[PDB]
Amino acid sequence: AALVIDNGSGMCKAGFAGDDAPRAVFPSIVGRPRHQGIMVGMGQKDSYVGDEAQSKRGILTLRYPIEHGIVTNWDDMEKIWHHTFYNELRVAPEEHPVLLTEAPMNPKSNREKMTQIMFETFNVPAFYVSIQAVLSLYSSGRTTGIVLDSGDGVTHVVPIYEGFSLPHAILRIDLAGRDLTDYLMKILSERGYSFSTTAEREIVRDIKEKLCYVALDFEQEMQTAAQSSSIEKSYELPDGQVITIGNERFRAPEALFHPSVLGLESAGIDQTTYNSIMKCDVDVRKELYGNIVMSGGTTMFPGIAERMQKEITALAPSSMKVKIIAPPERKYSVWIGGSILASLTTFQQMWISKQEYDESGPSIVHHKCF
Amino acid sequence: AALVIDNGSGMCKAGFAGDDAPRAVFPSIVGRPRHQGIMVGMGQKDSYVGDEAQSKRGILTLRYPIEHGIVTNWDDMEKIWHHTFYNELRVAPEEHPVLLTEAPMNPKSNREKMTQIMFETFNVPAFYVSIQAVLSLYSSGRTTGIVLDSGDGVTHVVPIYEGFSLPHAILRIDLAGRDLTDYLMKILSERGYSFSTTAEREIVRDIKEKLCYVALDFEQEMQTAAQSSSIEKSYELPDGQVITIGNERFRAPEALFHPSVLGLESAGIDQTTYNSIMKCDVDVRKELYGNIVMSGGTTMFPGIAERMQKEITALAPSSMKVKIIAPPERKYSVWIGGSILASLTTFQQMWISKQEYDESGPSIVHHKCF
Amino acid sequence: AALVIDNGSGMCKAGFAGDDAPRAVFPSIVGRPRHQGIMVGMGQKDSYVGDEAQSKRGILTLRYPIEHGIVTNWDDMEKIWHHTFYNELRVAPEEHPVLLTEAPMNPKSNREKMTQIMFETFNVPAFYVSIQAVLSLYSSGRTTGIVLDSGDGVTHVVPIYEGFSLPHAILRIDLAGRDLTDYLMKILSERGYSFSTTAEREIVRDIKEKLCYVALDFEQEMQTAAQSSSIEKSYELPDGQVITIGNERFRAPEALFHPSVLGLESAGIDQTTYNSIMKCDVDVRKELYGNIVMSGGTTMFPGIAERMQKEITALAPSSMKVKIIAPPERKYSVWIGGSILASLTTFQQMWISKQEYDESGPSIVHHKCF
Amino acid sequence: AALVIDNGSGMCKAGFAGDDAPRAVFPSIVGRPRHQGIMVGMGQKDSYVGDEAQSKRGILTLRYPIEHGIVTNWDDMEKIWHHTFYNELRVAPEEHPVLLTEAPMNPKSNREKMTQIMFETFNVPAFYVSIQAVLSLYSSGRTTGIVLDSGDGVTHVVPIYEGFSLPHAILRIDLAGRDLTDYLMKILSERGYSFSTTAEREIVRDIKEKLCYVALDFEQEMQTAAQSSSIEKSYELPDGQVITIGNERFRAPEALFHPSVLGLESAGIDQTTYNSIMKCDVDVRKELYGNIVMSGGTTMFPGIAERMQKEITALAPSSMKVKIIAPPERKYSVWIGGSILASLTTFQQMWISKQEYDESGPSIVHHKCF
Amino acid sequence: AALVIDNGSGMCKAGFAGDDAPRAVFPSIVGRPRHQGIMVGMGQKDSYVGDEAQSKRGILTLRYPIEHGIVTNWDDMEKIWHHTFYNELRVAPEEHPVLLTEAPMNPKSNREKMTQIMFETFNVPAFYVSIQAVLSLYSSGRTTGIVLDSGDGVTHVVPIYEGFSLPHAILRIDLAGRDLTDYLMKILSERGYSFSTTAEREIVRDIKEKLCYVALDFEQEMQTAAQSSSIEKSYELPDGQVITIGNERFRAPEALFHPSVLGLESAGIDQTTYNSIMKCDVDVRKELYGNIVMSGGTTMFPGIAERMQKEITALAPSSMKVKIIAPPERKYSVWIGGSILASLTTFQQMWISKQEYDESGPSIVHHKCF
Ligand SMILES: Nc1ncnc2c1ncn2[C@@H]1O[C@H](COP(=O)(O)OP(=O)(O)O)[C@@H](O)[C@H]1O
Ligand SMILES: Nc1ncnc2c1ncn2[C@@H]1O[C@H](COP(=O)(O)OP(=O)(O)O)[C@@H](O)[C@H]1O
Ligand SMILES: Nc1ncnc2c1ncn2[C@@H]1O[C@H](COP(=O)(O)OP(=O)(O)O)[C@@H](O)[C@H]1O
Ligand SMILES: Nc1ncnc2c1ncn2[C@@H]1O[C@H](COP(=O)(O)OP(=O)(O)O)[C@@H](O)[C@H]1O
Ligand SMILES: Nc1ncnc2c1ncn2[C@@H]1O[C@H](COP(=O)(O)OP(=O)(O)O)[C@@H](O)[C@H]1O
Ligand SMILES: [Mg+2]
Ligand SMILES: [Mg+2]
Ligand SMILES: [Mg+2]
Ligand SMILES: [Mg+2]
Ligand SMILES: [Mg+2]
Repeated sequence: AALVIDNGSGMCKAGFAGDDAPRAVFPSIVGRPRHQGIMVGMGQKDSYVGDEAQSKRGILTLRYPIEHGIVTNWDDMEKIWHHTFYNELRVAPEEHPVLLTEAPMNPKSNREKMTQIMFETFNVPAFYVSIQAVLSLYSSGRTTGIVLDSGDGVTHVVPIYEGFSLPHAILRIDLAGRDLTDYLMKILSERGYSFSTTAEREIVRDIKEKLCYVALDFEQEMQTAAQSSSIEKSYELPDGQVITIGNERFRAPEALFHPSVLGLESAGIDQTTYNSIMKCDVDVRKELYGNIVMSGGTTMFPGIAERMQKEITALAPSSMKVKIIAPPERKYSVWIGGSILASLTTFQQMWISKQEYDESGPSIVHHKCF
Repeated sequence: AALVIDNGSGMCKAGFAGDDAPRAVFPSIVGRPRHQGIMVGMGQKDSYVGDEAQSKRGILTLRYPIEHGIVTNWDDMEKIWHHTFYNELRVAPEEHPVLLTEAPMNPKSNREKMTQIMFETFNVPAFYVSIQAVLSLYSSGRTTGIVLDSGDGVTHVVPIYEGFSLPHAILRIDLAGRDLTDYLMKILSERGYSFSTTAEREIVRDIKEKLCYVALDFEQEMQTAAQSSSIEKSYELPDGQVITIGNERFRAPEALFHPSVLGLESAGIDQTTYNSIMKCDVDVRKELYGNIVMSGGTTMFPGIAERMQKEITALAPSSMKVKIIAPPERKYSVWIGGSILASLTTFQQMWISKQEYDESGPSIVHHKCF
Repeated sequence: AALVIDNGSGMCKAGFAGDDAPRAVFPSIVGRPRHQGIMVGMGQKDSYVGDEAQSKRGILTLRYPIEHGIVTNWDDMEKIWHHTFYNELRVAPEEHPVLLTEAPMNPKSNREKMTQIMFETFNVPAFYVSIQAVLSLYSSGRTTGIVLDSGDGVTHVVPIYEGFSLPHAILRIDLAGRDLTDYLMKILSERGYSFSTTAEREIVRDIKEKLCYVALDFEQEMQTAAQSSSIEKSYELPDGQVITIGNERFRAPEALFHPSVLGLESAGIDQTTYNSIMKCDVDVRKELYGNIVMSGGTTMFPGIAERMQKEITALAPSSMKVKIIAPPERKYSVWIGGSILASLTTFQQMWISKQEYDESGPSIVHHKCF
Repeated sequence: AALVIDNGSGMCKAGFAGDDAPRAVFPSIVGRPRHQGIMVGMGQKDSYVGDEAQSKRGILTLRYPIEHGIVTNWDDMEKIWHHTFYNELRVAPEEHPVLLTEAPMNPKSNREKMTQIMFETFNVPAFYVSIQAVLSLYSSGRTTGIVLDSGDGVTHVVPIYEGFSLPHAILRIDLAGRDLTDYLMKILSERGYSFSTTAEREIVRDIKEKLCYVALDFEQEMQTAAQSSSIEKSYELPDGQVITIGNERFRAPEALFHPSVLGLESAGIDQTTYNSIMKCDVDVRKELYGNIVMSGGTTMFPGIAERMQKEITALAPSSMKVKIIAPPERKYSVWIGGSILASLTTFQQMWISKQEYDESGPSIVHHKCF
Repeated sequence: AALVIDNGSGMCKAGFAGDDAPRAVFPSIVGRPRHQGIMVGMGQKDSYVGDEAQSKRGILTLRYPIEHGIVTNWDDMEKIWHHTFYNELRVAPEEHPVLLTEAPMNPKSNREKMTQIMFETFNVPAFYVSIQAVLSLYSSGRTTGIVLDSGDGVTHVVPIYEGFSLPHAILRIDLAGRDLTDYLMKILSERGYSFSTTAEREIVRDIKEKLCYVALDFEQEMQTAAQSSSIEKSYELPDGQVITIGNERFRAPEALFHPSVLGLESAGIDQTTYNSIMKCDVDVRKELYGNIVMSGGTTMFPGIAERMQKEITALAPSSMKVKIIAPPERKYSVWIGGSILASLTTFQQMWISKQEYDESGPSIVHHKCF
């Protein structure tokens, strides 16, 4: 069989080909201790990975090796892969093909270096890399859709029509879960809660996951928060402090629809989606207003689908039906689709073999991968 | 029995001999995908034909293999025939004679190549090809008429008198449905609607079919459109956009009567018809002002017959009666007449047999076919 | 001196009396622009004449004011005369007698109107009009002949015997250069070359002039064209396209001998000539089988004389000699003869003077002119 | 005198009639600040125009009021005109006629609204609007040509023959400088350089202007870029970052010849030009393969002329000469020609006067302007 | 006139609007006696403020009511304001508008409570509060800059561009003068000097002010201190003890550039400044590397500017000029700028009036103040 690794910008997910769910999902982070090892009797490591780092954020600088889908630190990413199969899946990469995923329009050098590492370091027998949105559409089993994939680091919109690309109408924006988390720390300081540190960054991430929700109508929610306290429920920090969060619960997610709050000129997910559809030919807009496929954990916000419906129906022409496809598996939809793709026997001829790499080195990829 | 295929420049029509209506009518188009097959799991074809292409114009370059009655792309025309009987009618061409149709004064090489293909590729047992206008007159069951056949690609006028040709007074003009569609796109851009693409070309075709009508008096209609909005009704594009079309509804069809708007020097259908009649002998002009037979879908414009009446009565001498024969079956009148002709037992001796082709090859046709 | 103007149906030719060759020869055409004058800074005219029109056929409707020897458009013919002397010869018509020419059996009204215009508009001091064939026989200096004059618009046969008319045996047929050109466009479309327009009409005229030749034996030529490619040489259109012309080179001229290809019942030039001779008295047929005088540019076809010889010797009785007089000056033979006639001092008493016109108006001509 | 304003889709150009060069050339853009005015003591404006906006793109949403030659935002266009004469030229529009320019086949409503504004708002005494290509041909002083005008927003091909329009063979495509700039941002992200924002859009425009060149042979250039680094020179962003650009330098301009890279079906400039010429009559194709007139800043790419020569000579028939007229003044060729036209005394009768507007309102224009 | 009070986290500064220098500058501290009043005849107070407290630190718990820019003890802050105008300036707050200052991103509740107190307690007629960095930039009279304001309690970086905020790129860190003082006590204990108490805290503050300097190169200074004694000069405690301070003189200030010594993850002032600039748009980074404005007494360290230059030039791209604006008035630059702002007549419409407060209470401020 083959390995499937999404290389998630925020949470790496890996598992065997043909498996319906990923077996290893963990933060794609590394931890470099801040402090001296004065308890000499303790056995220690120079660095930690994933959950091991998450054990003890208070002593670590957490660093994400992927920023906005770009590998910024190959040294650490190597560890992430190494840990993923040698320690967590406990799999020999030398014995199984592995399929990776990358955001569209990503830097060509990043892809080359990725494959160079994977062949020369982990000595994979075969390799492939694919666009995440494609895979997430595989998971739906659809022929057509426009994939509003919004991972931790990147939100990218890909229209697809019965398996033909529409490369001229891809949209990509940097606005993603990480920017939302930074914004949340920025506003949540409004109440006094500091959260200066990268550890508190990792806590405010959890506050986002658990308490934030998408406002169906921002103004209405603001009004009712100005009048009603029922919105301003509460969360407990690891120290036991109890914090409360009112309008902030939905103000932050609202940024997805009004990025200008962050200073980003690019419009929200809804507007970008509409614009992308418009950039496609009139013929396909018929079907691409249907089959809007949400994907990624950034789409896991409660009420996101409803807001998308509202917005797009307002933007889209009259007499045009909108259908937001919002499966429950959104967090995994990419990995599942990669599993399906790798399982296809027809696809088995697509893998870049160690032979082809030896024939052509890291620049082979552009001739093979989609 | 024998097959009857009109080989329509815009919509191929085929069916069994003796059938009163064609069973397969479809656009004579092929589709070559513009884009990469990134959804590798989708089963796909290198090209599409007819309705299959029409499913998904947004991803295809639509190409008509017949331009102005000339086969410009034998590679695709072969597919059109192949699809017509092997896939749609689901008929063995090896077992049934097939009767084709061609515009008059057409290039001799096109006819030769046509028969060469049909004998050598599809191995038809017997073959014949006839002038479309003749067949359309058969469908009327008349002995005499002047056939103002106006297909998608060609408009050609043939006077016929009790089954004798009048080859000296045939007229042919390139002005046809396709030119009208191009003109419509040209003017309809006046309002902003772009329709640059071959897909939008295929939409504007439908706008023509559904909304355009022939002005009984162009100036009057222009005036009332300048004063009355009741003319400027509306159509819905596949994306759901709603467009409105005023004087353009009848300005475009008017080109049939004033081709100079397109820059073509040749006069309109009415003038050409009159001129052709005049080129016949005085004896037959008596009857050829009667029995004017409209044919082809280009003649399906509402009010066309009335305008023809008006114009010809104005051009024709006094005391001369004009009678525009305008059956409801105009779109099919050629194919129906071919069906009748093939059904005639007397005609069964006219077919060019596989024997005669083997005796004489592709140049046999000139000695046989009318 | 006097002006001599042949008023050629296809190429007007004019010059001074006593001159051995015409000084102005140009197409008898006018050009009415098809299109708007958007380049406002260009100085322009509402219409063009002759070579000025020929400069820019692509923007003009070329119209011949003379059809089959009948002035169909006096408005334009007036321009042709006006241009001829006021602009090209740069001669005052008010100061010089002018001699015109007309086909025999031509409409009496055309002759009346011609002289009415010439006296009332251009105020010529003196006027005469003569039959073209007569003049062409003058140019030969013969006393007897049968003149097979074949201009652009009309072919007319006049037997003449020592200066006595034989009005009972004149033959006239519409078959002429223009009909040949139309036929050539008709057949040459066989290969694909469209030539729909009046401009392409004027190009196909040149194709006729340069490549066509008369078949000594049509069947033999057809056979050898079916076997030999050496016939099918080639011509270059003004756009630079290169066309080839095989049997068409001689098929078209053959129409002169078998007009039935065009549907005209009247027999060919040879048959008509023979018939006319037969309609003369037995006495003169002795000499009229000799002194057959070719004339007009339609007779400029290579090998025409040989074919005439063959045909007439086959039709004519045995022991009868045939002699086709085929000078090199055929294109001009009418005008030259008119020059000679006008130069004759004896003829100076024949001119219709401005005095006689004032005495009797346009109907004087029938009492004077031959 | 009269004002001449090209109303450039990307750079408005204005100056006095009879001037050989425009005095005001500036981006046709407006700037709406993104951020609060916290430095209350600073005197500020609600919006900025042209160079004032360009001073400080980092705080502005740059918006072009003209998209593909269509005024999309009359509110801002009004400012552009207002600034042009009241602030930059410092001219009273109430006292000088002004001549505008518009792309051919443009929406009729846009032209009406344009003149309505100019008469009712700026109270011009006289007005005219003309097709840009015409003017650019004036600047050449030619009688004939085919104008491959390629502005920022629109590329449109107009054949012209001695001042007669050929409206039947105009071609227009949306592919222009702006699309090229978007494509450049799209590909240049290949290296990592983000350029998400409208400000970075305006920087990448400069990268295009300064570093891009047209490949004489795309494949050869690609090969040598794959082998040679000498192509991949470098540019400095305003922040001082230094970027390098290899094959991208010529890949982007190549889109002009292969728009399919952008997904546009319409062929390149060369193909469109050839097709347009072919759509003209055979007569004029002789001269329109000569006198191909380049125009617009999109044509300023180095080596564009050579590529055009190569392509057209390959497409055009043999024995046909091609002559790409490539003056150095291309950026201004429209405005200069408008200056010439307005200077013509003969043209002084063409202006639409405030009187005629009062007589007939905004719909007068269609009866007057070309 | 209006009062200007900076509400300095470490030294409150107050004076009249339009004054070039603050008239009252004093520690923002209160003193609560530790001990019984056994000398009953002495007249005494329950608490002391500012300099009165500083008279007799040995008997007082010094408490700063502002911690890291947050009012932690409203009871004492009220006294600070009360003393400031009723006792030191000897001004009626009921009669003069007062302008306060606050750090950016500060808790919204603190601002509300501030204005509530100032209106309800001191009954100010008018009120405004502004960001300190803005004011400090006013004092420079610049349109653009990035303000590295480092007060006693907070260091906060604000980029400003021609009076538009860049709220997305503000940085704030807790590292300030107070943390430096704590660190100094921590290290200076290395030599034996205890300084446990809040009084000795207030002495070590003076040691910092008088002896510490910023190392241009920490390693070099460490080396030379390891070799040279000339660094280790000396200070006299109030008791007359004489202490010496070597590498400690510059080790402590170095923390500003390497906060990790204190365990703070956030990078130094230089790194934060660079990062903030980077978070601004490329357009403005051109000018924000210039016009770096130092502010606050924490910036008064000798050689700080040089180190900033060095660091930023090393971090900033090549060919980018850096200009550290380091006026001599740094301690007062905020207050002076507030004076200027209040003096502006245009600003007089910005004050929140007692009327508006009565209309809207403490929550008015968010709608008014920047
Ligand atoms: N409950 C949640 N609600 C909203 N966003 C979430 C939630 N859980 C995770 N995310 C966001 O999205 C990421 C996980 O989703 P995923 O789509 O798999 O992207 P990635 O694989 O790049 O992390 C996060 O790390 C976080 O920013
Ligand atoms: N409702 C309609 N009104 C006018 N023209 C039509 C209509 N439907 C089809 N046509 C035109 O004529 C064609 C169909 O008619 P037909 O006479 O069978 O010719 P062909 O077989 O060459 O298409 C078209 O493809 C179109 O140009
Ligand atoms: N080389 C040629 N070969 C055959 N026919 C020609 C040639 N040149 C001209 N003609 C034909 O005859 C005309 C010129 O000859 P001409 O006898 O003077 O008659 P007209 O004066 O009526 O034109 C033409 O315009 C053309 O139809
Ligand atoms: N050096 C250059 N090379 C290529 N294209 C350019 C250059 N300078 C400007 N352009 C392009 O063309 C425009 C300027 O040329 P112009 O023909 O006057 O059209 P417009 O007036 O509509 O801007 C641009 O704004 C840009 O897209
Ligand atoms: N000479 C000095 N060198 C370095 N820091 C100083 C000096 N004097 C005062 N400071 C520091 O900064 C403060 C005074 O500066 P200021 O910028 O006005 O901030 P604040 O108003 O919050 O005190 C102090 O109380 C102290 O931490
Ligand atoms: Mg993922
Ligand atoms: Mg048909
Ligand atoms: Mg003649
Ligand atoms: Mg321009
Ligand atoms: Mg301060």
